[PDB]
Amino acid sequence: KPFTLPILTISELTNSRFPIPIEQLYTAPNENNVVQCQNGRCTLDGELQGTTQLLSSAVCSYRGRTVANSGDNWDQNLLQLTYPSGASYDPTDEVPAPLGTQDFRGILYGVLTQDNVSEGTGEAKNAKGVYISTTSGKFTPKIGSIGLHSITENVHPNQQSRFTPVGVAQNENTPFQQWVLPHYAGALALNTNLAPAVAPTFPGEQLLFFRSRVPCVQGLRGQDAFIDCLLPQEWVNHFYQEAAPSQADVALIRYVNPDTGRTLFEAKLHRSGFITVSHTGAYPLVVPPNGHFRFDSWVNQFYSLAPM
Amino acid sequence: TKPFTLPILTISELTNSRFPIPIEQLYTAPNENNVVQCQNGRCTLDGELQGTTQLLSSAVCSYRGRTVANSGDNWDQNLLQLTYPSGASYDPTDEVPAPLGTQDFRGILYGVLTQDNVSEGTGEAKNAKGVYISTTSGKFTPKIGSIGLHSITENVHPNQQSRFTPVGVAQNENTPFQQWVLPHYAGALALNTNLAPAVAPTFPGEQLLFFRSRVPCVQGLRGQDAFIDCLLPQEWVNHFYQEAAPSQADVALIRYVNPDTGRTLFEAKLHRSGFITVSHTGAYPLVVPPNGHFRFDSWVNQFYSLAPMGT
Repeated sequence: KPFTLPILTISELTNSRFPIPIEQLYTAPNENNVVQCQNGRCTLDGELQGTTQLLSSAVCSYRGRTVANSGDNWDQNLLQLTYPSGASYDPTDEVPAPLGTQDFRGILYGVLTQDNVSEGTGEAKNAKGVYISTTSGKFTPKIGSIGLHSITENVHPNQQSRFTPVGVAQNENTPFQQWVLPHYAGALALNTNLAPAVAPTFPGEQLLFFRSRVPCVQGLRGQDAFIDCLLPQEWVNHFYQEAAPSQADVALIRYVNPDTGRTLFEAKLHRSGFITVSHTGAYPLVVPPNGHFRFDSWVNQFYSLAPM
Repeated sequence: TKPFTLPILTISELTNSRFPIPIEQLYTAPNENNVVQCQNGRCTLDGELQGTTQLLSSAVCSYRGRTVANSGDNWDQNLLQLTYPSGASYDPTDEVPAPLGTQDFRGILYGVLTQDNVSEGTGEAKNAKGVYISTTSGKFTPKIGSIGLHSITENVHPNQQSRFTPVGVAQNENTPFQQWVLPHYAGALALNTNLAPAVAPTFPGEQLLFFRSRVPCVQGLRGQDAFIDCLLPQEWVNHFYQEAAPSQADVALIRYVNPDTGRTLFEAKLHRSGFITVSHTGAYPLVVPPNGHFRFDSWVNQFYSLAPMGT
């Protein structure tokens, strides 16, 4: 089977690390960042890695049964997890955490829904705003449990519950750090089964990211909470479907404008599932709204890209 | 010609095209008094999107735009002046029922509005505003470019770029959730336009097969499920869009196969307009093996008699 990319414009792509559209392509040097996100990880021949699964609707979502955590002034309840599919989760599963688990340090914000309540109970009484913080000693998804900090109304214990992600938050002592992995089993345990860290090795090259702005419900005034993924969800899903054998270490890809039939820039798509471009410095790319990446040809790691 | 194909995905690898949550089960039932005319998850087998259908799950029942104050109103205290959910500017003269992804059911949609970021010291989730978007409000006019926001938790700022992220539905004392009743997209101002057509299983012994999810319900339906049923999962819509394989007949025969046994569990008709029928009578939730999936078999005569779906 020949390798292909889906034909999708920038506005037709979903971030693989949070359920929101891709807004731009962005390149920057790694500097002191370890680029080792666990969602949106997939090889060109269709092998999913890290905590990656197929559904955008499962990314940073959680499902399970609540249990009371009385006396704890942050996490008043815990969530006993399953997979987002509803299937049973066990810590012995060869994954860093249940598939779709957040892969950034900090506070994830969203809404927990539980047992339905009568109409007369009031407006959105089965909707509880919650913070899921990785700096909490209760953030241990690998061992099947996470802490829920309710903002207003009490979360009920012993109810089948779904967490729907909305954005991130930054409070006075919990910075949002997109390139720092959570301790999936808590601070006393090492992470397991990780998709590897990625970096450019060819001189003059940098990683290219698919960038989104994630809503931020507390903090980052006059700033944007960026979440940067290595592959859009659509690319992950396409490689998984196709499972086309990789013919070389690198797929040469070009961003084309079908309205003009011209190539705007080119990039190297590595077999392990990330992109490099020829550029030095932090830079937001100008892409035409109707443009798209296309597979050009198989090359090796030594291919010298036209400066972008 | 280019062969028609389905993506190879199990029941737990499918997304509802009418609400951004996974498909939970396959479900068949007679239409009865329901008019099946949903506007999200509508696509022909040869890849023509219809109604309010677009490609992103993150856009389904999502809204974007700018808030305006709506004074003197205890229900909609603010309005949202809409763009497309992509952020592209919206023109009411666009040949759409409403901006792509607009809710396609009557009742209350609940979610969170997020706006300009606030300082850390402002407090917890202060830039997260719980809102009801009701279709029975006279302010529900997405075709015209504006919808009403009913605040429940936290104050909505007027005059700010805003995103609405859907969480679930709600039913209050006088607003039932009716998944098969289309909203008035232009409220009281104009008749609905540009609609994807209604669907009915006219064939003897056949019923629609739905991709079913339970939508979270934040008010009402105690001891009941808020179901949202779609005609195609989002991944099928997107596949047909990508492939654009020419339809060779009115009906494609499809089979639900277990790869582990090789056996066909049941067969179904996948109609060129983008919906499925099965040979069964009565409301029935299907039990499929976790590893099973639909596959395209062949183009068949329009009068092809399906092997009974069975239980």
